[PDB]
Amino acid sequence: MDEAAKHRYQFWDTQPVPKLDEVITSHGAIEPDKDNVRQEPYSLPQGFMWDTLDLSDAEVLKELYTLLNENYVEDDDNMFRFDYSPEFLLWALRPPGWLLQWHCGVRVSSNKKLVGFISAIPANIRIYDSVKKMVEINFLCVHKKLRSKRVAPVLIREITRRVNLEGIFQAVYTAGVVLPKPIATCRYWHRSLNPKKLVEVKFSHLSRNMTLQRTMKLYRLPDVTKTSGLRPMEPKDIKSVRELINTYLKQFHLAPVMDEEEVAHWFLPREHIIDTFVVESPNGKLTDFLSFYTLPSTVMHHPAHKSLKAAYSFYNIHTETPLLDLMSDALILAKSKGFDVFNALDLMENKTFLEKLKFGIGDGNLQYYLYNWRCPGTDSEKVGLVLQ
Ligand SMILES: CCCCCCCCCCCCCC(=O)CSCCNC(=O)CCNC(=O)[C@H](O)C(C)(C)COP(=O)(O)OP(=O)(O)OC[C@H]1O[C@@H](n2cnc3c(N)ncnc32)[C@H](O)[C@@H]1OP(=O)(O)O
Ligand SMILES: [Mg+2]
Repeated sequence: MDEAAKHRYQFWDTQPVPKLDEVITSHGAIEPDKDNVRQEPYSLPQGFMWDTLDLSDAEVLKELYTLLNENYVEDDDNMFRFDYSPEFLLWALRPPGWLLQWHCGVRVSSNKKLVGFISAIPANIRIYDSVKKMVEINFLCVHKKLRSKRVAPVLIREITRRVNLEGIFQAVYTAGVVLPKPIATCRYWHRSLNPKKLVEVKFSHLSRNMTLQRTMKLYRLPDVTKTSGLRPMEPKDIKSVRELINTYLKQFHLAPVMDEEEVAHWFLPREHIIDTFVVESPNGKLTDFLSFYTLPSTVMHHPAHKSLKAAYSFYNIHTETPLLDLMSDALILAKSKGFDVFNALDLMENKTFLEKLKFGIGDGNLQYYLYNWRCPGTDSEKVGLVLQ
């Protein structure tokens, strides 16, 4: 509530990362690669065990789903919780280069109840002039009952171990809370697509005084998209999408570098997981693409609705079409698919449209972090990486 004090990074102090608020003017690995690496798993509190989850096993996925449905990311006010679908999880956790030893679970020794999880997946990552093989870390989760018993540092050490085994010594990760040390701090913005449901669910916030009718009328969108050539992406586009994305991403201080197998993984439309629309220039050649992913949230304690449907801006590449025109079509497309809210961070060039497409700013930050790499902290606008 009010209770301002000062934190000691019991776990994070010990780790290869910069001290919170050291001034960094250098570029490089905080420590060199471990040429000899620990081969035995870290010790768990008694009653608990390591499991490598096989998500191909329908019952295991279902357990993982239920763990996260019930114990994953919640907002400040705790009226909302991420409801990552089982298939969304299959998409996010099994890109090209994925290894199963990187799907790390914690289970109750006796009744086998899944109570912990952390995941890693491979990616080539460009920090300023250095493109490094890293992993992206996601889905850290400890069961509500098990909170505050130092289990999160066990999973983090353990995943640090199984990744190090494989010759990776750098990683990237985001979190909504401050740790040592943010490269950058982004802010979520939200765009009402359906302001009535947003109001009844209490997600917004009618700006007193404002009628409902006037709100609905402000966020009014057309029913049909504007850009000539605009259509879903199909397999034949894979090659041109790659080229377009690796070129566009050059301008940003942080960005992945993707091959084609990765391009097909991340961008080919999958219903209720990922949408990608390409702009085909008047002949046949591709000049732009917008994309966005599907992530509903559980509305906790409410009578009317139990789920809020959100679109997350992913990567939007513009060469011919202006960006604000692309994003206007992204909004229209999301609206017409029954989403209630379009969400975007203020990274890349997104600041160039947020205010103009009537996004409003939202609570809390998203910090971006690197593991075992020092570099100065750049602005949101210079961040060209997006994680699920
Ligand atoms: C080269 C490969 C490298 C691989 C790994 C690289 C790094 C990967 C790092 C992972 C990146 C994940 C990316 C990602 O998944 C995206 S951010 C999503 C994180 N998950 C959630 O918010 C789920 C809801 N919360 C929880 O489940 C728990 O509260 C968690 C699991 C967060 C901690 O459960 P707990 O019961 O509340 O905590 P204790 O067991 O008592 O442990 C407390 C220690 O945990 C530190 N902590 C708290 N939140 C953290 C966070 N979000 N990152 C890192 N550390 C975090 C905390 O500062 C303290 O350390 P300190 O004493 O030093 O201050
Ligand atoms: Mg704990």
